Amino acid sequence: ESIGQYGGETVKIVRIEKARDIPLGATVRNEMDSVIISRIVKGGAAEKSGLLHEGDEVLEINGIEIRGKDVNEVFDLLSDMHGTLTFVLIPSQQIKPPPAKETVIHVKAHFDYDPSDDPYVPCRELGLSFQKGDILHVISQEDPNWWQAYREGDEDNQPLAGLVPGKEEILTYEEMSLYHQPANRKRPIILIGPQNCGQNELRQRLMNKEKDRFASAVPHTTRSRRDQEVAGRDYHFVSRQAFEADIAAGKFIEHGEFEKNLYGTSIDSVRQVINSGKICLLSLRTQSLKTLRNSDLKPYIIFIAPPSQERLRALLELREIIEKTREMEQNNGHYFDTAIVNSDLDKAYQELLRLINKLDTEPQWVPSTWLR
Amino acid sequence: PRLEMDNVLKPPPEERLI
Repeated sequence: ESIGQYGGETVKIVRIEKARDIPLGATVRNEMDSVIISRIVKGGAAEKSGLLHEGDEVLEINGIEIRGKDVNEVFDLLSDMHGTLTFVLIPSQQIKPPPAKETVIHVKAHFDYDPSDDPYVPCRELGLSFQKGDILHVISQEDPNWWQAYREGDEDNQPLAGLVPGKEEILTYEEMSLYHQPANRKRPIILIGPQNCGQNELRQRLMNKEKDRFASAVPHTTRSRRDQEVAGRDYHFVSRQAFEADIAAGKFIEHGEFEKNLYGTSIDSVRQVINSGKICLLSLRTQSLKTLRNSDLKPYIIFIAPPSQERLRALLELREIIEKTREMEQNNGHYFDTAIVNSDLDKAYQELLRLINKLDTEPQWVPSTWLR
Repeated sequence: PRLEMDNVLKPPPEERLI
């Protein structure tokens, strides 16, 4: 059922049955004041009905104003609800492919995972623990970084799937080959690591102190272009549908949402900068390294890290140090080429520059697959 | 610098099960 609105858009009314103390199997995140259906979990009523979609904004549920609520309030609320739930939604503008037959993939884990030790887990309640040798039934890989799975030997009636890390096949030894950086085709320098470790600062210090060499990939946005902005260099200003289409078409390295608009750095954006003879400078979330490495961009990833816990206390609010060091225990993937321990910006910058400069004269080891 | 692009670098909103 759909209802047109005077000022806003057309809303969507769906009805899903809810059992007392039994979750629907859908997760919600806050984007500004809005409540957004962010994920549909397999095995719940929400999934079976096929009435809720990722990206659907929840305006009302059974006469209750949902918009404006913290997701913690929405969580407490629906936990105390049952019976027929009438949803009033602003239907998702995302583009999911036509329904494929549920394809299960059975894997064996060669690593231990405890979601309570994971800072990155999107919905902690859904975290699924497993040990080396456990067999996982991966029901959904729609989210490359978070697979929905059941663990074989899970004695409790689940009934919902769990979330597990979507790691690529990391071998014990990965075959490597030397790659010389061409004179006119610089490798994109890409920075990763915790937030407040001066990463954004080191970028701008490079972009400014050596303006002639470095450049930035022109990102895309759904935000309407402003007065003193140019449609070429500031952003590629596109409609939301175009952005959503590009997302589905795997055209984005990384994309996020800011103030009810989408922003993202396209693969072509970087490939264009490479072709200019300039060094593309780009900060990414560790999560987005998967999409990045799978393209022929030949990136050089530098990990930017804070010092030890004790040395962090010397330089120093309290909730920040806990967050950094927690992210540092998870750096074991080691997709990066080199790490920089930022204690002093000036000391970190010179080391950063020295690393970037060295690419001109000295060849580097890349996965052999990049050259073949 | 682009103010918006520095924001999207921050960790995504936490989810919660309904």
